[PDB]
Amino acid sequence: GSHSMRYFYTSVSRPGRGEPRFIAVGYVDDTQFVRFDSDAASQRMEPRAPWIEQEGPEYWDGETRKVKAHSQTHRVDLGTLRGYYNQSEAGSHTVQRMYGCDVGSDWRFLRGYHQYAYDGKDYIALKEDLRSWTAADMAAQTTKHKWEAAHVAEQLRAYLEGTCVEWLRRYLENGKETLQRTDAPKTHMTHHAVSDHEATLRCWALSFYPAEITLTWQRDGEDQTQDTELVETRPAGDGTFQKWAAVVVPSGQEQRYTCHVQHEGLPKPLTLRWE
Amino acid sequence: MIQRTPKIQVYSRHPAENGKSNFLNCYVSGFHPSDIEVDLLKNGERIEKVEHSDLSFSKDWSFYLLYYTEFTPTEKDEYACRVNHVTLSQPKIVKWDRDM
Amino acid sequence: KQWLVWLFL
Repeated sequence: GSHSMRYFYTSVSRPGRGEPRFIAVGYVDDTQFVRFDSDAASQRMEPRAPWIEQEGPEYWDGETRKVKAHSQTHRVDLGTLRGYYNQSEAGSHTVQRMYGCDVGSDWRFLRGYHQYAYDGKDYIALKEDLRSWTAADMAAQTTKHKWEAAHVAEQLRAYLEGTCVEWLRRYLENGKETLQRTDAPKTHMTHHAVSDHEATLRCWALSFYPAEITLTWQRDGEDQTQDTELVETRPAGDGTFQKWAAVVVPSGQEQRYTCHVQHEGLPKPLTLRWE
Repeated sequence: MIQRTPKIQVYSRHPAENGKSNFLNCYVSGFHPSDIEVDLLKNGERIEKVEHSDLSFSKDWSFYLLYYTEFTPTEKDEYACRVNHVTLSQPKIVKWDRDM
Repeated sequence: KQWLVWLFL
């Protein structure tokens, strides 16, 4: 029932190569719906999901202007931070920004986020109360003082509790066939002789949405942690996700093992057995 | 300077069927910084016209990307993903296994 | 949609 909207921005400086590379993406839950790339020729925010293409020219002009502003402030920030930490001009550095909002099963506001990292390390972040900042070091403390003097957190809170959640609800309505759907996984088993006395059972979950899922093995009903192997959930490339879990078993004992599959799109968990 | 090694998975978008059109994927995740070299290899040869998703990152700020290409698997054609990164002194080659 | 901000670190 819960839902999320997130914007991710990354700026990487390119010393001796001109302007920093800037890439912005927007997600609703696990579905990307917008993208911007300073290297692309269009210089505009672009649709990545079908339900967002409905928006008219005012939407796209506004989002392009906003993402360009973010690009510009990030490019200023790269130099600002080089100064803060007294770093040379010859190396590459990375600024990342993320913000967004979470709503509950009733689509009411639940959480807000606004975070900055420098060189893969936390720099500054809006605290959970949406009223104050946490700073990772002294440079971030200068940023925090500047933002407190400008009352940034109040404007940010008004954005997160209004525009962010309101347009998330709009997207969830318009993209209902995509965002509000739960594709239960398509599961199957493969079997492979590893040696003349051992076998591998692999349990596949495919084409599920959203990405959260649980695969567990058990032997005669007892959870089987050891002799197993699971891969991280991975995108299929078409908006769905994949995962598998495998266990090595004595040949002739495959019937004792069961693969259990938990997913939101399943009314009850699935149980798969080889024989 | 935080540096994180990429995790790599090579896999097909659909379960492999010889003679059928499909998509070969190399998913790289958990790396920092964002600079990364990812190539898909057919029989050890670099494939051209390889596309990639838009750079994004996780809660711990580490990046992830999906590289993909249209292909048609056969019985005896070998596919792989080659990843180079500032954390990988030796480039990593991960071979494609249709059941993985 | 995004936040219309010119926020500098």
